[PDB]
Amino acid sequence: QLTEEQIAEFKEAFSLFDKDGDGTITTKELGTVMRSLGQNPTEAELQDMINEVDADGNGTIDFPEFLTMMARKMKDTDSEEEIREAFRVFDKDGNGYISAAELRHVMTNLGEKLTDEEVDQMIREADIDGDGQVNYEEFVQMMTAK
Amino acid sequence: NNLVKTEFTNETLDKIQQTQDLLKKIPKDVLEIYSELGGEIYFTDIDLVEHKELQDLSEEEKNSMNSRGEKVPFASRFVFEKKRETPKLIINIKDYAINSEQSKEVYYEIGKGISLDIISKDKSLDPEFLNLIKSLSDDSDSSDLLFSQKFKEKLELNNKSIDINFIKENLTEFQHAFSLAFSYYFAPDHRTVLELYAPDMFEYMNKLEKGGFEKISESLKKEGVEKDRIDVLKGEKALKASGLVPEHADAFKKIARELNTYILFRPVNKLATNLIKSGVATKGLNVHGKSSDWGPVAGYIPFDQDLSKKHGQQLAVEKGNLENKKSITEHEGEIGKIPLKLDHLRIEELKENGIILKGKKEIDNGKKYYLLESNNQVYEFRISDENNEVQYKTKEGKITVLGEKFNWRNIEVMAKNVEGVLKPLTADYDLFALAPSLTEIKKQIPQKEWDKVVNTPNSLEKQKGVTNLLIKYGIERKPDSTKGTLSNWQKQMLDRLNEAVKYTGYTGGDVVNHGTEQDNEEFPEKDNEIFIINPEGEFILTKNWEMTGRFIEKNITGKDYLYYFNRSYNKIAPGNKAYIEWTDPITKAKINTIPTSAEFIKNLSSIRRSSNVGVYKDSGDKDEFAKKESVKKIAGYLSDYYNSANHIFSQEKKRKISIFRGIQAYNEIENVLKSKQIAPEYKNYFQYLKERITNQVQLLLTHQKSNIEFKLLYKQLNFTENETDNFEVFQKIID
Ligand SMILES: Nc1ncnc2c1ncn2[C@@H]1O[C@@H]2COP(=O)(O)O[C@H]2[C@H]1O
Ligand SMILES: [Ca+2]
Ligand SMILES: [Ca+2]
Ligand SMILES: [Ca+2]
Ligand SMILES: [Mg+2]
Repeated sequence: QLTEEQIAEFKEAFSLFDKDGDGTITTKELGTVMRSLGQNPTEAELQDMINEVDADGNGTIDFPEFLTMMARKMKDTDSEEEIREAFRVFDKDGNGYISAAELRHVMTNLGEKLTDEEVDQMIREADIDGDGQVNYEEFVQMMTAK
Repeated sequence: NNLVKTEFTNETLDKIQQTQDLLKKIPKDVLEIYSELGGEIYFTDIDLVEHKELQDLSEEEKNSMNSRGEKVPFASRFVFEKKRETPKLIINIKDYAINSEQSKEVYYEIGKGISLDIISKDKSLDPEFLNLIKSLSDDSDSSDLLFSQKFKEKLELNNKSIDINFIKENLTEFQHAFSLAFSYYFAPDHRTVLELYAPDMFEYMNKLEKGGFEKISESLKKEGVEKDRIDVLKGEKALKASGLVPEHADAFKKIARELNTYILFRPVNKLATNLIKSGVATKGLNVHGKSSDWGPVAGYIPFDQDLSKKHGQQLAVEKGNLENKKSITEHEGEIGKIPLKLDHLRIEELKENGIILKGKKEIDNGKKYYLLESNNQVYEFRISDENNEVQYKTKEGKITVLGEKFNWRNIEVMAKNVEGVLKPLTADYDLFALAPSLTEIKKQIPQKEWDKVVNTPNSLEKQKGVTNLLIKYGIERKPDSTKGTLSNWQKQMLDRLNEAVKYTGYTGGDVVNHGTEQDNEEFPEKDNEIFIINPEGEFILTKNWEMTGRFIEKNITGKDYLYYFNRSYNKIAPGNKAYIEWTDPITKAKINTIPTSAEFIKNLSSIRRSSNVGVYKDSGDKDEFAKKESVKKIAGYLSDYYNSANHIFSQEKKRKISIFRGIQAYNEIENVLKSKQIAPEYKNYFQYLKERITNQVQLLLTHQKSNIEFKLLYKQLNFTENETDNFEVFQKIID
């Protein structure tokens, strides 16, 4: 049951990468359409979706072909929120960032004795832009990024 | 709060090592007594006269009682104290020495002492007998009538019993003392003078050094917080606007502790405060009637809507009754209507509160009826006598907004089903939120799961694993057949509350029927006052939506308690289409964060549905394409900023590598803003996406080397036909 608004996107994005301007996107394109939207199906998990409906040049998928396939894994998932709440939780001080200090802090109350060496560690691998701290964006990345 | 300030780092150690040789002699705590009084000590180079950047015209010299004795020659001075709000001691030193005739440093001692007397113990707490009787040792206790060095022109009065009779009049002269007693105790030279001559003041000071200064230093420290804090009326003054049934509030007082979790409730109507203790049931989710604030029915949910708050709105009622009807029409057996029966106490209550007036009697069919009067102008009411039923009817000169008119009938209230007995309904306790100790949640995860998670290698995954656990056992919220939408522990908590107010003496079942208002995403309501109950047993009722949000930040959020705020805060809530603001830190940092591919696409996808025109049209113009191709380009650059393989790099590079990715974006943006006719709707957004990048890119700079500005750094680049060495150019731009 994707909300209408949930279509605006799944198209405003679907189309942006439809180079040849028609209404069907190649495999690699679907791959891109999605990633751009914030996901990434695996190299092989990417086929099962496009594969089930071969009513094309045995390789492409149209607009509906798409919208109707964004259910298989989108008519259940509501985790997005939880994770945004988990964030506000560690971001103890409300700066919008999660500092190695608080990570280790909230980590222990929740019961985990973390080594000063393996916290300045997580915070690092989680940090993508190099500013020593993890914002909501990098957090969400780290979290869901399977 | 750093106390001492050194103005001119001009001399060598000679000056420095002199201000040190100075403070190392004053008792650390006497300083903590200063810093508390918001004081700050000022040491300077050669500023004698009114030359210091803080020695001009504020609270200067009024009445002349100045140094030890009295001299008032300011000019020549080197030590001064700005007396009026926040003490400011100012000291200058010149050449080598204070130690020959220390009779000079003494003033930096008493001159100081004038900081803590009048605020010390001499009078802050008040002159307490301690110094009130110790000052009395003028001449009566010990055989040492030696007080010549503190009592002259104001107390050469050896002929007077100095108790409370005359020590108030001149608080000042008894400061010129404590001060000279201090200067004398800590003066690097004359220490025994106050031991030989004053026999007690000495002990006095000594005790103070022994631990007295820390006394007050801790009595001003404690009133440091209790002073400036969040004005919430605590104690029982809250429980007053709380509406909760005292025995219950107190009853809850015990659960917050054991479990350790703040319980926050919304305003419970007072005209229900007793209908509860009494034994009346509470409105659950199945009922959406309106209560009443007048008449006999008041405090109950009339079945007759026109007998509630919405008395007149020919639709709140016409679509109000329409509500109760269905309430039964559907859940029959559990939700029904029963006749009103105001008991004994209740009547006497709605009395002094002024809702009804019991007066003249009447008789019909043989039964007695005391008449109940209410200054309404459409319904007349009457209770019975046998069974205290109640009845109404339209007056012989009025109608009902819907168009009805009737004779005496029994007033029907709504009533759920309690142990097979339709009990009447009044307001329920609606929880505003539940804040459990961040640890209490751990005591929620089954020892093996939390185990199988931490016994993992991957430092990164050991977090994800945890967080998800914290989420699965703490934050997650499933819906529910009966109790609204609430957490799992939230339900467990929801039980302990009800069973707790049952071993107390309640007979209407549960008094908390559904999850926390911070899930009432649909029709969220903004309550000003909010009764809270810390994990200790103190009733605190906030007073603002802010204070409330402020009290949660200070005592809950930032104090190790898991709290989560209403999903619909900051957005427009569908149902009542309402916007309720609540400080979201994530949003705080949005201003300086480069957007995400998807955050971007999304926003475009939005404006489309707004101005019915998208960034690029499906047309033949080859410029539209251009524009299209272009956004597909930014869509990348952004998506490229947030790459997970930025991890095999060094913190350093991460900033560089990303500042570029950033900049690249700011470019293709700069490219379209200077394009064909992209509507303004988009002209604006892009206008905005820039400030982001910029800020984000600026921030990534001030983390490492910050003499460089975005504007400039940009200029120096060449995004024309060759990007190759441009990055190489970028590197050298930071050295
Ligand atoms: N799970 C829930 N937690 C909190 N409030 C809820 C929940 N489910 C519904 N609500 C709404 O909270 C509202 C506040 O007052 P009402 O009793 O008039 O109606 C209530 C419901 O509409
Ligand atoms: Ca195509
Ligand atoms: Ca932080
Ligand atoms: Ca970061
Ligand atoms: Mg309710």
